[PDB]
Amino acid sequence: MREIVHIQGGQCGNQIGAKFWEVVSDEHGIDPTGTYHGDSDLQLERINVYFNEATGGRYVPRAILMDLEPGTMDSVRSGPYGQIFRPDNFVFGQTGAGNNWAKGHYTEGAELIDSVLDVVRKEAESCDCLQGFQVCHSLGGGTGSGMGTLLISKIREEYPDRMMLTFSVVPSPKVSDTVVEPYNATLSVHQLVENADECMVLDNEALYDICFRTLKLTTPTFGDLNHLISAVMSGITCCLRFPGQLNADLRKLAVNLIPFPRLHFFMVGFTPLTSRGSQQYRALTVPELTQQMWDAKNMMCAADPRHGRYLTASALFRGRMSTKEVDEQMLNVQNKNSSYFVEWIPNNVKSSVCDIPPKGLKMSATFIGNSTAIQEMFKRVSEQFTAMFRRKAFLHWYTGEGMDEMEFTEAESNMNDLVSEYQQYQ
Amino acid sequence: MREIVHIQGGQCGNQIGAKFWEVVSDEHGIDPTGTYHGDSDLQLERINVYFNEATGGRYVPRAILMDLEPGTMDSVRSGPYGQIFRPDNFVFGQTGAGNNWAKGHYTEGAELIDSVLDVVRKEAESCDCLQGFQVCHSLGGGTGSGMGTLLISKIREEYPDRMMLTFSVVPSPKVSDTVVEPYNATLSVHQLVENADECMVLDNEALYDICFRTLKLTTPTFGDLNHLISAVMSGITCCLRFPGQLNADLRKLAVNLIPFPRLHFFMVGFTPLTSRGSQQYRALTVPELTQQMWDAKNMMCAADPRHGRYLTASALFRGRMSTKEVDEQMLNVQNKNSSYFVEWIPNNVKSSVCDIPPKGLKMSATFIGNSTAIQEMFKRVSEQFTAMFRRKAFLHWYTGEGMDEMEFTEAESNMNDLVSEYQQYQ
Amino acid sequence: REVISIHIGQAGIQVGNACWELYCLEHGIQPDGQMPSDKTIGGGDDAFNTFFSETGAGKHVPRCIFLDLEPTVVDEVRTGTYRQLFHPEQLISGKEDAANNFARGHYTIGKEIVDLALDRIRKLADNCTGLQGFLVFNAVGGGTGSGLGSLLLERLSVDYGKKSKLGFTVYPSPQVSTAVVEPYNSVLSTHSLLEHTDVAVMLDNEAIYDICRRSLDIERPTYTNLNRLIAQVISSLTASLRFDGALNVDITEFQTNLVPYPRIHFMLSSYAPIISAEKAYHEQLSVAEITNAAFEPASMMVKCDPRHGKYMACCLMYRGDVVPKDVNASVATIKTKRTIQFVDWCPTGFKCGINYQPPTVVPGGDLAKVQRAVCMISNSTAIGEIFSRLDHKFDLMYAKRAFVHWYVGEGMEEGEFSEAREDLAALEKDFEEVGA
Amino acid sequence: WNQEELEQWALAERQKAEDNAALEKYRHADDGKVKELTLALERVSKQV
Amino acid sequence: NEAMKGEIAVTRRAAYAAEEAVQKLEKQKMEQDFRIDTLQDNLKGTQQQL
Amino acid sequence: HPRTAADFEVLYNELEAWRLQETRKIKEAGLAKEQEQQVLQQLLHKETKLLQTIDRLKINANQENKEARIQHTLNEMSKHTPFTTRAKELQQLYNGLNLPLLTVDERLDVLLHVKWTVKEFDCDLTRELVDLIDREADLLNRGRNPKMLEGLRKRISSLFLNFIETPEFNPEAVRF
Ligand SMILES: Nc1nc2c(ncn2[C@@H]2O[C@H](COP(=O)(O)OP(=O)(O)OP(=O)(O)O)[C@@H](O)[C@H]2O)c(=O)[nH]1
Ligand SMILES: Nc1nc2c(ncn2[C@@H]2O[C@H](COP(=O)(O)OP(=O)(O)O)[C@@H](O)[C@H]2O)c(=O)[nH]1
Ligand SMILES: Nc1nc2c(ncn2[C@@H]2O[C@H](COP(=O)(O)OP(=O)(O)O)[C@@H](O)[C@H]2O)c(=O)[nH]1
Ligand SMILES: [Mg+2]
Repeated sequence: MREIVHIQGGQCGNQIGAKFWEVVSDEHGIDPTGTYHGDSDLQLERINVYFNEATGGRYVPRAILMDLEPGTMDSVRSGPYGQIFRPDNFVFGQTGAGNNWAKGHYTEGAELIDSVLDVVRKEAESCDCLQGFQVCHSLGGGTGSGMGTLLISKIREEYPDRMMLTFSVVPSPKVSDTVVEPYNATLSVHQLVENADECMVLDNEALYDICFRTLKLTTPTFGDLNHLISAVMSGITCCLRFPGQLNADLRKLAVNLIPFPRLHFFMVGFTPLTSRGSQQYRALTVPELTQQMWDAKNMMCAADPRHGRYLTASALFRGRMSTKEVDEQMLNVQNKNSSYFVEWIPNNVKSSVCDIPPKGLKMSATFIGNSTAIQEMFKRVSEQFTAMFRRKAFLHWYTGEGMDEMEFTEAESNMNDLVSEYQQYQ
Repeated sequence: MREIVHIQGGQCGNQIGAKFWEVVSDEHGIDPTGTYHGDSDLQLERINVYFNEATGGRYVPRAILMDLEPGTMDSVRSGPYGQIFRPDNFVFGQTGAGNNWAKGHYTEGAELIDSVLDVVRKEAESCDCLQGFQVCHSLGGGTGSGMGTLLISKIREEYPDRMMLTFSVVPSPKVSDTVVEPYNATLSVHQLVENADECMVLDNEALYDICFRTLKLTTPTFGDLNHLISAVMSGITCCLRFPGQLNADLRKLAVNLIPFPRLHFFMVGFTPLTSRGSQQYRALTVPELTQQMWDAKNMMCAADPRHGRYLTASALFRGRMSTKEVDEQMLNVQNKNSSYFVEWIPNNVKSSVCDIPPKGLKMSATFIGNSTAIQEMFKRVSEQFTAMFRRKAFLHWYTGEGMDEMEFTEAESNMNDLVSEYQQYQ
Repeated sequence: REVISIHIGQAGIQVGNACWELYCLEHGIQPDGQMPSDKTIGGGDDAFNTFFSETGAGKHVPRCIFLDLEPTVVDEVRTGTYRQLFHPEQLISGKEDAANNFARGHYTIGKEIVDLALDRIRKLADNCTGLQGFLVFNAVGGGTGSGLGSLLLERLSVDYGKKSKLGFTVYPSPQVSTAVVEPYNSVLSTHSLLEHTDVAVMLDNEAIYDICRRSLDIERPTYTNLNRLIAQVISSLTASLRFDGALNVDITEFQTNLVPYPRIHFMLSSYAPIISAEKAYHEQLSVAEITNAAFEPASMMVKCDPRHGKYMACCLMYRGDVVPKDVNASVATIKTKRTIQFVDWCPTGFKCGINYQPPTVVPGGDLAKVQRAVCMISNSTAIGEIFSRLDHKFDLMYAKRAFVHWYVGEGMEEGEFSEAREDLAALEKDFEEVGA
Repeated sequence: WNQEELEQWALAERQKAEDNAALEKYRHADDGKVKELTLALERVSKQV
Repeated sequence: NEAMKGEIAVTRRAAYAAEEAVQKLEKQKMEQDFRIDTLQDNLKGTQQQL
Repeated sequence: HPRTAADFEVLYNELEAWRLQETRKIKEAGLAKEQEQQVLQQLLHKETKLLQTIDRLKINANQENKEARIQHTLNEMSKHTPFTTRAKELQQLYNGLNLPLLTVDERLDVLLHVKWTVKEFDCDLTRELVDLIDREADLLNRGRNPKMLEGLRKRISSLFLNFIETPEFNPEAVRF
């Protein structure tokens, strides 16, 4: 009865959201044909949050897919569980922009967003009572970062009192994939810090190291690199779909995790994470799950979480357990690591539980931490941006598209001030 | 409840621990697949002294395999009962010390201890009530003598109020398998005298003699020697796992057998070791057990007790015995061999009785003596150290690896004063 | 997402003749026009849209024109194995050669054929829908490649302008050469290509001779080998458009990522693994060593030493079985390599694209068949060195006014000679200021 | 002259390489110190 | 002389690469030194609190 | 620029008075029955900016008070018993470390003096102190910008201060 509208932009957004939709559809128990097969009754009770009955069981997902290159929609439609998305939700141009934030945010943001907004408005007014918008995309691209950011601004202007969860993957220092990464990242941050309700930032080398150590995969491809993110995205939305001892919705998470409206860049985790070889030698219980949660090499951001303090943190548990031991473990972690927790807040950690584990398991958790150590993920981009902008390198591709140097100056100023206030709260 | 965590070091340590876990698994009834397949109820009562419950009756040992070459790790994995260990515990540097004490204590130790200490700390914190640490190693190799003692020093500095019982197989003069045996052994005892707590001395020459005469074995492979050492280990760790008419835990044995804090090198045996052509002939009684116990040709060391006086002795019997019989037998031995016992210590023998004898047998016993006869084993290594130090042989391989020229002199000095402090109280 | 190809001069014609052979082999098109109806290799009816166009009953025709004044090679193609494939009127043959005379190919004879060439290029563009740009092939040391090429580049920029132009230009070599007017023609084509070619990638027959001598162990190579391997390079570059992969790109991105300045587009090409058929099943194929081979100094298609300058932006287009983790590790290693250096004008200067398509070798060829291959395109600052070694000989010739009577009698004076010389000097100044 | 210049640049590169090696060893020692400091702080906080 | 000049250029670029690598490593070293300073300050404060 | 908790109290109270006057004016306006809440939100955001500025000033004042009070304790370590004379000598060494080490030669000289002085006791702390001294000495001898040796110099100063704040090393530290 609470409604989440899931938008996905860019190649990253498309693939990640496709994985997320396969996982969620499987967990609610619907086959790729489009019908329902969930044996239990706890599954039909909340299909309305992500699915709409069309006629005779054809539960079409509520999602918007947007980019500028036909290949991504072709691949999504071809892939498994890709025969369920409604074709009319493939709001889409024809050209493709490529690595150009200005091109994707100024030119095509005119002749494509004019229809993306129409599709989003129709889909939102279709449901009764909205809960919020859940949008997944990248920062180092052109068709996902700029286009998605302009969509974010438009939808914040349209619907003011709605949650916004931006699953954004940010560029990496070591993982070099293009040269306009600092430019696109700074430009996207300059509007995310202004409009986005909260950004669950992600990266790539943290996930690669996760797949190396915590899973011992030898060739971690995108098909699982995005499976992890899909699991996290499914696990964050547990209360809106399943009962539990202590429900907590997105508004609750924002209230508990945002001391100030410019402090909403979360780093995210997920437990348990273990290799298939040792999935038989470990004990599944809260004492081990909590220790796995509160680890540096377990987070999904290239920011060593001990490099500062935690302004706030949240834990979302799934599965039958003891809300005595959950609270005791949270308090134990606080007292043991009191140095790495800010002082002027008591009980920096919120913990909410639910009675339904994910399919194929028996117990799970999810970690969402708003810590000041996330400042480095922005400091590296800021220093790269300064180094590149001291030379006006690759600048003409923006200046001949319509952007000026004032946009870059403003982006740098906002980036620096938010990083400075992160440093202050430490 | 009270806990023992088993660290195995080096090739010899790995093999001995593998055989020891093979033995204890069947003593408790655990299937090598990992499940429980026992018969009696009383087996289960204390399997938390050695095991953990992973997922649905998957009992797994609390052991850490530590070494620098992966060949012995591969052999252990290939061998029987290999699929019982947690693969996370498997830690190795893959390079190899090459029987270089300096390399294994300064070069590769500094790089692999950072992980082996993490693993042992994880086991300790997974525990609740730690009795102490159990260690298996050698005194003639690079990893066993250097990295083993480095890990022992690390454990003593971290947990200063937990015992370590360590089975050290020492280089006997006439069964030497390498040329740097004293250079390794003296340097290792340098730290074993001031860090460890019970340095249970073993040597393969005595085991060879036992297999020749008492067992009348013709071709004893290392399997049988490892079996004998495992039997000694089980005999030591039995009051912790089964009820008895008297109790003697590790701490009690230590406090009874250590009069002065530098005399903690115990020498042991085991009864009844019967040749399988005489097992059908002899009828086993408590006098027979004590006869084979105090039989000098059964002690698992090349330190004949006829040449030295006994400071303390302990006998851990297993089987429903008569306590009057056991105590009067100890008295009879003490009154017969009236010259081998210290005069200022009345009733040098402490005897404990447990109710559950080992598998198959109906009566057993283990002897742990702290005598002054052991100082021959140190004289025979100090003489060799002086021999190969008089003309500076093989020094550069340690000098250029990180060690100075004064540590060897310090080790020789500690050998000399240790032998002097046994001579003083002989 | 179609891109049309135009082939100017003898070198361009032969390179295109090799390229379209490779392309028809890839997409399974028979040498008589139509795809077989009994054997179905590969998949994707939109895979051939980029380079071919379907007509009626399965008769495909390529989107490439072959324009030349001398009719010899053109009618050799017209009578050769590729008769049915090409459209009969996409092959333009004049009457008299430009004859190493840039003036004769740019002013007098050129103006009477470019009108026809454009009247057909625009027809091809109208037939096309998603025009992704133009690709040009020309030998700057000749008469048709320089004169006709310069005229046609000027008119295409005047007409469309807003679309990309990838130019694979065959500059002369340091010593190897087969003319005497190479410096003159090369500078007079440089002045025009520098400010019109959207992305100018260079080739060199000397460098390709070195590559095919050390690697293929063909100690006596003709032009067919060079044309074949250049065709391999072009196919590796267009594989992103033509197929699907884990991380695909296109032309627009290729310019947007590798051209840091409006006037700095002179980027070294390379390919790997250049391996014969007798060692491909011996040597171990993985991304680390193939990347090292691609970055090996004596594996550049242009005979210049790349350690001299600093890279600006490298594009590694991988084809076949590649999982991005190992390419990331190889990227880290190559950036940590001691001999190659970047410039603080660009902190992160790599770009990796990947496609799920192994390379295809033409039957009866010389390259072996493999799993994976990396085509590398890097912007550097040794192109300043190549332009300088060309400029020395050009001004040495211009000292005595040798061979200039042909130009003055054909239609150009010395004013534009001085102009082009000064322009190339300014280009060298640009490179030397930017690099350090 | 050119041979002299080559000698000079080889010496300069050797000096820079030695500097890099020393700095790397320092960095590794500092990482070890990071680990030990973290452990000590944890233990002292628990005692508090 | 041509080959010698080529070698001169290659060695010069190698030396400059070494210099820039040392500069980057020094910056990272200084950051880690700040980190050690903070983790020692916290330890001293906790000891005084005990 | 505050330094005392009393002055911080004055700043806090005047800011709270300003808040009360602003909200009183907003209330006495008696208008905009829908923009009233937006004006209130903007006023709170202004308050947050000013409070963050006060927090920054508090951080600066805390650091400067810490340095000043360490100097004051060093002075009280002086106000002619032999222990107090050794304390004055160690104060001289600490001031040598404190002053801007603008000259590499004087930097090396004072490091040499403090290394000689420290190497006398050598129980546990001198190991890391000597390691850091040698680190700075090597990175100055090979030639690196002293502006890049900032955190390492800070660490040397901190370890030397910890060495001074020790009974055996400074045989009067039982005072504090
Ligand atoms: N690498 C390579 N070079 C070629 C090939 N074909 C021609 N060339 C080169 O092209 C250079 C100059 O072109 P030309 O041979 O003069 O032919 P053109 O460019 O059409 O100029 P004109 O024929 O005089 O009008 C020559 O030096 C050849 O080396 C080829 O297939 N491969
Ligand atoms: N984890 C993950 N990262 C991706 C995926 N696809 C692209 N990326 C990364 O996203 C960054 C930029 O995304 P990009 O391809 O430009 O998105 P686009 O704008 O849609 O083209 C690159 O650094 C890639 O490494 C994916 O499927 N999974
Ligand atoms: N009891 C027993 N002793 C062994 C076995 N294998 C080797 N040894 C002894 O261990 C000594 C060599 O130790 P070494 O393997 O070099 O120690 P490392 O260098 O730490 O691996 C030899 O003197 C052997 O007598 C075994 O399987 N059982
Ligand atoms: Mg010609």
